[PDB]
Amino acid sequence: EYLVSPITGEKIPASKMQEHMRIGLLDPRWLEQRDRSIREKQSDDEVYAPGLDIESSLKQLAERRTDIFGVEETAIGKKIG
Amino acid sequence: AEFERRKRARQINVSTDDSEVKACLRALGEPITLFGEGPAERRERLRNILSVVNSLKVARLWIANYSLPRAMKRLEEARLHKEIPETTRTSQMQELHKSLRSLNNFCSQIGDDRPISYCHFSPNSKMLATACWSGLCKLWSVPDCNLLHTLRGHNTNVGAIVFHPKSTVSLDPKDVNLASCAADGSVKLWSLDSDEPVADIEGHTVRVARVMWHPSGRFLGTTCYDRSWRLWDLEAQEEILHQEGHSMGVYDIAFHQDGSLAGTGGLDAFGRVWDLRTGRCIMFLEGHLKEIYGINFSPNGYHIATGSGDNTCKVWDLRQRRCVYTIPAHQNLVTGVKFEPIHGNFLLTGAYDNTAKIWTHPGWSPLKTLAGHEGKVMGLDISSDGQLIATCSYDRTFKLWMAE
Amino acid sequence: LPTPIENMILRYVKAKADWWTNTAHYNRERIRRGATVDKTVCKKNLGRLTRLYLKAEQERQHNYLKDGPYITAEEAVAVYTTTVHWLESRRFSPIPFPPLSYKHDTKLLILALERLKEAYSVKSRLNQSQREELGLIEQAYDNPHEALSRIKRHLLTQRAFKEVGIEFMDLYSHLVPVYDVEPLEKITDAYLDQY
Amino acid sequence: DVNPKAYPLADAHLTKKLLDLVQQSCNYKQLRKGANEATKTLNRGISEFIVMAADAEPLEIILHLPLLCEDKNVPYVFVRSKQALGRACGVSRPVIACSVTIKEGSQLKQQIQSIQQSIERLLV
Amino acid sequence: LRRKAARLVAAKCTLAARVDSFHESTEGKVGYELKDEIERKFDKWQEPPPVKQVKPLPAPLDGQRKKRGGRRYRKMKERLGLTEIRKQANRMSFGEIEEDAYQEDLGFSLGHLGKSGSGRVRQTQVNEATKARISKTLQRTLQKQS
Amino acid sequence: NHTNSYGIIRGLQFASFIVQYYGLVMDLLVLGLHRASEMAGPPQMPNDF
Amino acid sequence: LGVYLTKKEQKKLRRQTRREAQKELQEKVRLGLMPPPEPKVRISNLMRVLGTEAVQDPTKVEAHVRAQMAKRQKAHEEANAARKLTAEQRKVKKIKKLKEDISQGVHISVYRVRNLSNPAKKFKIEANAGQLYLTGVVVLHKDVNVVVVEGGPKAQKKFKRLMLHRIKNKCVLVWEGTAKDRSFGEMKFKQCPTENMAREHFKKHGAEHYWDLALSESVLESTD
RNA sequence: AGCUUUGCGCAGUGGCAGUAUCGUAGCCAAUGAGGUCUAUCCGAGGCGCGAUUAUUGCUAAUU
RNA sequence: ACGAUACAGAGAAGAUUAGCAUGGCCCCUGCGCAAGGAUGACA
RNA sequence: AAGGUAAGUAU
RNA sequence: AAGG
Repeated sequence: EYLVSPITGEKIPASKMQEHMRIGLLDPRWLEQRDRSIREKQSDDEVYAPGLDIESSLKQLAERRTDIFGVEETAIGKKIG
Repeated sequence: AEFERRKRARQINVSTDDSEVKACLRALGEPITLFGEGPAERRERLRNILSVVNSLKVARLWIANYSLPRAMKRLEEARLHKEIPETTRTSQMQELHKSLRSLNNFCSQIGDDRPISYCHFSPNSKMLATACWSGLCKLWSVPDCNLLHTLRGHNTNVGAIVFHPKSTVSLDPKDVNLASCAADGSVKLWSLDSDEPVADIEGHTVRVARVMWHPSGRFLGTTCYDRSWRLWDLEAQEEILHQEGHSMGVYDIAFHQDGSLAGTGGLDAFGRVWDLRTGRCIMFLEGHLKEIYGINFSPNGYHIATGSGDNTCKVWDLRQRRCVYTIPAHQNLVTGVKFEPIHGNFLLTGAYDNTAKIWTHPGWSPLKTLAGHEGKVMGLDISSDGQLIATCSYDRTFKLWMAE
Repeated sequence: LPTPIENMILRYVKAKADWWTNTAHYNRERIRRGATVDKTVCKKNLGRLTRLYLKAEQERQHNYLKDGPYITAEEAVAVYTTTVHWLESRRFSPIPFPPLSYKHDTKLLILALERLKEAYSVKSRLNQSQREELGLIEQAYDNPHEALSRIKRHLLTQRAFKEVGIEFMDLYSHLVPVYDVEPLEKITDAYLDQY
Repeated sequence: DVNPKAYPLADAHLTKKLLDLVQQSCNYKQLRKGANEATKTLNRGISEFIVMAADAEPLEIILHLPLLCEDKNVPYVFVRSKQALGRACGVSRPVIACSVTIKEGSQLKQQIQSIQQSIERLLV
Repeated sequence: LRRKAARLVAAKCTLAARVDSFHESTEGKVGYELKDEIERKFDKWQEPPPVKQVKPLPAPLDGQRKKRGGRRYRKMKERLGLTEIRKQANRMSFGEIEEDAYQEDLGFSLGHLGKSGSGRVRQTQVNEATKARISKTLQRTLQKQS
Repeated sequence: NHTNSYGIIRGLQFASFIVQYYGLVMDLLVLGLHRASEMAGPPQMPNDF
Repeated sequence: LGVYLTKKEQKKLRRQTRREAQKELQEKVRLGLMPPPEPKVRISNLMRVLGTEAVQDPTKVEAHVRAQMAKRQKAHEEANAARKLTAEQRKVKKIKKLKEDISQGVHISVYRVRNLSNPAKKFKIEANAGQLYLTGVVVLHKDVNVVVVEGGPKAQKKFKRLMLHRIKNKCVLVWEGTAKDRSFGEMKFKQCPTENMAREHFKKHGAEHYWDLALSESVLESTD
């Protein structure tokens, strides 16, 4: 069950007509675009703080904000209670 | 420079299959997959790299003992007919010719809501069996077209249904009367009183085209698309000879009225006349192009006619072991070819030209074209009385013809 | 989303929604009372009020669909009978469908197109949507008969229409709805109104 | 092999001729793709012939087309591949049934008649 | 999503009916496969949207950029370029206190258009290059509506 | 997004006509069919405002 | 067993081939192997390209522009003509497309014409059969005119259409079919005053049955 | 022997529009994409994502 | 530890500019490729 | 009392 | 370059 390739002239089994045609007409522009995209997303510095840093910052905020957190309520900026 | 190498790389054909690409890369020794290398990058790397670089004996004896006396009796009958004055033979000849030219469409009955593939006359010429593609076989009264005993039939399209030669005459209605072939290869036996099959002959894993009894009524001949034809013995309830002589599928089988010979016409474009007494191909038909769809041994005992896709009906003479006349019958694929059952009075031909024609058996000249129908004439049969003609068609109707 | 985290987020959204609604209403009361406010706070308040009013309108439309028409048959019969008797007393002749060979057909189309263009008389820059709408107006003016044929086809067969955008003119006393209709339907509506 | 339910199966030469005619009909705006469009053409009696594939799984999803063809007196044939039939129709997706419509004055009339004659003498 | 659901379910029901009329797959294997396919398609339609990257603002740039000319550039220059009708409307006479011509918007004026001191005896003609035109896709939609 | 089932889109071009007609129905309900006919006058010679 | 291509597939192929050619030309130019392309100049483009040069030397610039245009036209004509089917090569393609392979089988059609006296009709049949490689025989009788035509299915269809519509007593197709091998040569138009020698001549080729059918059908028509 | 139809290339001349052209080892699709009108009727790509001076190159200036 | 002095000082704006070819769309013309249609011609 | 600092380089 |  070999069908002649309309794009290369070779013979492929009929189980691989559609995939051979889709791959055969794949623009190298797709390859260069994918390479560019890979370069961009693997080189940009992270903007927001990591998760552990976020947790530590929230812990410091809770320590220094007793009007929201904790049991006892000290002033807005104080940490003793 | 390297620009010309890049130009060469474009012209190189590389398989689009990932497994084939990996196999080719491993054959050259290069790593199959680099880090972060997908199938497209693998194909690109391959492109760059390529750019760089004992029952049979008993049955035969019984057939011979049944056939030799019949062949002899036919021989003395022919001798007596020769002794008959030539004026009487000529006179009955033009009487038959005038009777045939007066044929008209006697009746037209819808066999089923699907095309009718076969029609067969009962031995008493009072019942007609029609094989339909809907998987239903029906029995019709001959003098008046009305259904009298339907059959549950097969599941696929029914190829051919043939009455037992002794049916409706000698053997009881409850016994086997009919054999029908389907498009899945199944063969089922029938009785005139039971709609359900009496028995189900098996072994044909591939579609069987035609099924016809031996004239003795003891052996049933089946032709399969396995490049084979099989003979089924009713008494033994077991197939006898699965002969394999055709290069392609075997379509039609015709038996000798004497019972000594059997003729198989298949899609090989060639016919073979097997010997039922010895199981050897006595005579090999040759001359037809394309598949042969019809064959019938003449009651004379020495004439064979075959119909094929050549739009021709070749008549074969057994005495000379060669073709004698080629009848260019009809302008479409010829299917049904049949002589007068009693003697060689005439030849009836049917084709996909939605028409049927009648030819003098000796002279092979047209007498009356059974014009009519609106679909391809799949099959035809002539009653034992000889004045009844039935032609089923793709038109979902079968028609009767009698002289008026 | 696990059920405890989902419930936590639901409680957060409930509390934030309460605060959001109260802040929007308090800010709007300040706006109405004449409290000195900035443009950013007014824009945020207008957005919040649009969200709240549209949620209320969604609830109202859902209630109307669920509770059916609020006018009973008897009230509808009385109103319709009063209107019919008034129209018969005045011997009013119903306004027919605009004829294909209507004499004043082009004058009404010209008036409708001029009314549609009045929104750009003093404009200096054109939005893409404004550019497209004004191009439609120019095309309709260039070929009045094709535009009239399309208008008649819409009036005869068109029963489904595209969505309309809504905005609110932030008059400090109360919000005024502003509806944005598709330019293709706007020409038909304007001609129908004029006729 | 192929499903025996598709008894009017064309050979290689007729398969090539049928695919060529289907492509020409597509170029002439005289072809309908899909079993539903084939059924619509059969019901309206504007179908010259129906070409359907033998790889449809299950094949019973297009076995109603032969019945409609018999009812409407329209030739029908089975091709061995649903991927080549789709390609002939001009669509990358597989097509299991295509209908060649009737267009008066079409230059394909002679080829359509020849293909009809070839098909109608091949079913049995 | 109920229209697409109805279409897909109708197609699969037609397939099942065609199978059923021949009394095949009496167990329901074809029916179960079709129902599984329908459920998979429904789930795909209900699938949550994927994570989509936020596009940052482009960094301001001061380097020189070379832009091609030609027919396209000529047409864009003709369209966006200043027109005599607009060149004259940008000029306002000094000490010639005009009269208000638009109630709905004050300060609006035609400038030197059709006013003394413009220096032009004849009125400037309308530039046809600034004529309003509709989009190509919009033109396609209008053609389809016909 | 919501669909409008109750009430009118007052931003339509012809919404002015709908409002005036519906208000005329209101005036019929309020004035009645007799006082309104007296105010409007006979249809042959309608009264002024 | 060829595979056809969708219109989108064709567009993709053409686009990527043209893009590859353009990239190759740009690489050749940048690498120095090819000179950079000069701007295309027409009569309407003359001033826009060289207004400074057209002012000083109007006729010289006009001659240069016309020389460039004539060079482009000459290149187009040379490309077209270079790739042109020789006059004999045109016949070879035509002489081959009409030669069907009769190795598998030969299609035979038999026709019976009431009258075939016109020499122009005789020449038409002879020439049409000769061009279409339709070997056969024409036998002339008082009423029977057996026209056996053998060849390829396309030629058979064309020739059937010929006597059915192009050529006008009436023309009747006796029998159309196939045979394993050919049995007649080029058109001869044999004259057969009597039936016996016509049948004998048809028997010489082994195709007397065509004569039998034609004679029987003519007799039946006469009786009808 | 001419004539002529369809599709595919290759060029030449000319016209039009730059709110659009592409990319799809992403997904779905004649086993039906998508349906405001004509719905027991229509029949083909759609969506998501990416590229961009709303296709991309050279050339000439200033630099 | 500023400030005084001497110098610069437009202390707030990718202000860019043309030509051609590609690309899209729509014809027309020529040539090639693969198929086909209709018709004319005596001894 | 402010919302009124040119940003510099040298000595 | 000079100042506390």
